Amino acid sequence: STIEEQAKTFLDKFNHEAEDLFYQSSLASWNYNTNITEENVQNMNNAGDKWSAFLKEQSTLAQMYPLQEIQNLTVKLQLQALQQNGSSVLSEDKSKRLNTILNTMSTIYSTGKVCNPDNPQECLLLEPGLNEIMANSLDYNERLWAWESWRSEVGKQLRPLYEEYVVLKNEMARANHYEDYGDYWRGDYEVNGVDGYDYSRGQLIEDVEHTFEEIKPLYEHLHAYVRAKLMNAYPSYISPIGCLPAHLLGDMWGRFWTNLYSLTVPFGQKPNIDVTDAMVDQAWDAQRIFKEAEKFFVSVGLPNMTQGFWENSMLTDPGNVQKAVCHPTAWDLGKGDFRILMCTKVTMDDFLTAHHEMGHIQYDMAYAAQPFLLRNGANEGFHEAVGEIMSLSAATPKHLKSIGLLSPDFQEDNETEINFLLKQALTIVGTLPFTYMLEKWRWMVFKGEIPKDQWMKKWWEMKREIVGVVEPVPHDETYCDPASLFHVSNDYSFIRYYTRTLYQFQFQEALCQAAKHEGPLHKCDISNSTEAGQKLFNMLRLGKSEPWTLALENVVGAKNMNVRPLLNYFEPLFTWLKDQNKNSFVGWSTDWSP
Amino acid sequence: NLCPFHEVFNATTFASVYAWNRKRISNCVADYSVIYNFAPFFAFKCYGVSPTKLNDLCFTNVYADSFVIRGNEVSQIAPGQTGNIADYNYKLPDDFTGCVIAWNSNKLDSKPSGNYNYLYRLFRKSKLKPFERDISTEIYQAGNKPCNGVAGPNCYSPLQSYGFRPTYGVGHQPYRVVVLSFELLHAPATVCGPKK
Ligand SMILES: *[C@@H]1O[C@H](CO)[C@@H](O)[C@H](O)[C@H]1NC(C)=O
Ligand SMILES: *[C@@H]1O[C@H](CO)[C@@H](O)[C@H](O)[C@H]1NC(C)=O
Ligand SMILES: *[C@@H]1O[C@H](CO)[C@@H](O)[C@H](O)[C@H]1NC(C)=O
Ligand SMILES: *[C@@H]1O[C@H](CO)[C@@H](O)[C@H](O)[C@H]1NC(C)=O
Ligand SMILES: *[C@@H]1O[C@H](CO)[C@@H](O)[C@H](O)[C@H]1NC(C)=O
Repeated sequence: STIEEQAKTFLDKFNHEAEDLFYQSSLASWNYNTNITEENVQNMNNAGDKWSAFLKEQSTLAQMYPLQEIQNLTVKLQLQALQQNGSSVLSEDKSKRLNTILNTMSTIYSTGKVCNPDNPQECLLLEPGLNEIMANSLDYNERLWAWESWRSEVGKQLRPLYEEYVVLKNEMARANHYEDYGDYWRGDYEVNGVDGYDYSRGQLIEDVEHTFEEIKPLYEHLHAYVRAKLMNAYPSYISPIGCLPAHLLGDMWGRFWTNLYSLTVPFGQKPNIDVTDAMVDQAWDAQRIFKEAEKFFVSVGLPNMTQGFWENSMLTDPGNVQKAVCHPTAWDLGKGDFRILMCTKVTMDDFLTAHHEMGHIQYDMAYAAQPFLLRNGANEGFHEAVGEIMSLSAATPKHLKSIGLLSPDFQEDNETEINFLLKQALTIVGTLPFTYMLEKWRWMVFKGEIPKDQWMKKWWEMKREIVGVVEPVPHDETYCDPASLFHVSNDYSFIRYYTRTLYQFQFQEALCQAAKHEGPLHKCDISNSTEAGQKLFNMLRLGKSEPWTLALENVVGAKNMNVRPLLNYFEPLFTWLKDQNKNSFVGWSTDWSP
Repeated sequence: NLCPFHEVFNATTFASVYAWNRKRISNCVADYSVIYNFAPFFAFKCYGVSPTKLNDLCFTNVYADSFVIRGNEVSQIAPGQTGNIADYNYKLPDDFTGCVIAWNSNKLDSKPSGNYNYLYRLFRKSKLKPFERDISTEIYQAGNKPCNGVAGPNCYSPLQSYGFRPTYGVGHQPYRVVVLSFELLHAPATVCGPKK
């Protein structure tokens, strides 16, 4: 028996028993999430401990077979995802220290709230309060106080913790036969073994940088537009030479510009298309939304939904009793059980989220035939791209008119197209410079080109180079502003969103041209088009089995990232911005000096 | 003589796929219409015999094999099929002349803690032959090193439990398959259909 032939039986037994244990763990996590109870907490903890012990034991058994002797590629990929030491390559004291660092970092981010304004009776929590006062405010001083109070209250605690976190992560990455922790995080977009479809992590940095250099004119024009419109409501707090303060960018970090729509209206005389009154007028409850959504999905060509998903899932509100977390998620519990937790409201955003969080469950029903370690997107950006192209096709006025939630007498115009395109752009292309800057800063911090004594000096410098927003207050080295972000303090990868947008627009542009559509790219729909449904299912069926450079090629025709579908999708808008930005200076620079 | 076709079907306890049952039912008046009492039949594949012309021929013996599988493994109970049930647990010949009756039993052979009493054989050193049973618990050996009996590295137990639950998909729910196989040996037939 060769090593390749004895690895397959080990993988088969691992896949079967891990499928059983993963079903137990995922079912325990469901009934914890849909029912907050101490007994459910203990059951979830026991299931997770058993699953983690099983994973450690099977990784220890999997270290026996070297990857050099193996010639099959699916077995190579499964063992490569199974042979990872993880945090166990460290010493026991160092591993325990890293785990405690992560736990106190998570609890500091989750529980910490600012008590700065007036007496310590008034302390707004981050989740209900700080997001509300950051999203809807017209006060420079109040936003300045809130921004300065959070970063400093949280970052002064984060920073000495964060240096040790960085050192321990770099150590466990270096002992893991990689180079840095950034090099570890770039090991998900890595193909090694296929001729003609290969990827390196230096290629991942280079391609991301090149795509950002290509995408820069669109973001620069949007930057000029939002600066011009924010000058009106904020007098003498912004300079016409360039740049706008980072505490004013809708959210508290600058991640999304979605809440700036009320102050960046393209045409105030023409309201955006809302259907909430029409959705609630016809008594559509909470099941008709996910029945018409599955009607759309079967209209595309994708299969039906099993009877074990309507009864089990929790699609309605849990009520006063049976406390639960109302965050929509597409639960793939394992052996044939596909449930979609979600507290459905009578709103269009809930409709498009139901289409969004069922795209992830149609991906889950498509790669379910694959082996257990290959039951994921080919990288981390495939899942959300698939979900958001279902959401984008569901958001077209043509589909809304088709399913009944639009009057036929209502007509479209270039003004409504401009409004919708800017509304989508403020979410999509707003987050790409932020994601690129944050991931570049984290990569160079973990690699060691950024000295520890000059860390936050970098953010606000890099931020004056990539995003282009002023520091609201001079922030000195004693801080860790980078942190204070759910995705950094809890050790998450952030480039998934960049990859997701760059793949979602490629998928939409490649599928709606196989649907025989003539016209703008922002009105494409996959509905009543089996020729595009089969094309999408050709990628959805693969999972992580084939490399992402080929699965992207199986639907688009390119084997790399491309911003050209993004700039053509957002082309009707671009022109408008080029026409309007002629009486104001464009771009940004560090000529600002306080 | 009222040939039963009821101990096979209306049984309180069925059998696992590796240790399936087999009942040589003979010397009786066939009564094939008794089978149609059960409504929710998921499959009625009838290779070799017309599904309305059962009660006119005479056979020496009939065999009513009885086991429980998944819903996605009921397509492997057919002539010429391959997979992980048609070659390690239950192989049926290419000259099959029978019935692959298989209803759903999620409400009887599935518990919310796990039905680990129903087993399934994942590893064999050779594929199975038509209508051959392997009730063995000897360890498998993927490596080239002797296992010295019961062992843990590169020495796995072959049987992997099913673990049925009510909260499974249709293709993962328990399915009570009753395969009928008619035998036509050149002997005086003891099973005949009713006729006036
Ligand atoms: C949810 O938890 C409560 C807590 O006592 C208990 O009734 C049961 O475990 C669950 N009830 C329902 C209706 O889900
Ligand atoms: C790897 O083995 C599997 C066995 O299931 C086979 O289907 C696959 O084709 C093999 N890979 C290659 C590249 O041949
Ligand atoms: C399955 O899909 C078909 C459309 O081809 C339709 O009957 C319905 O959406 C699904 N069936 C049921 C019983 O819901
Ligand atoms: C899709 O086809 C159905 C069936 O005729 C029709 O009712 C619906 O309006 C169509 N939708 C689109 C967008 O063409
Ligand atoms: C099958 O067995 C059950 C056992 O409770 C019994 O109630 C039922 O009458 C039986 N059906 C027939 C047709 O004998």
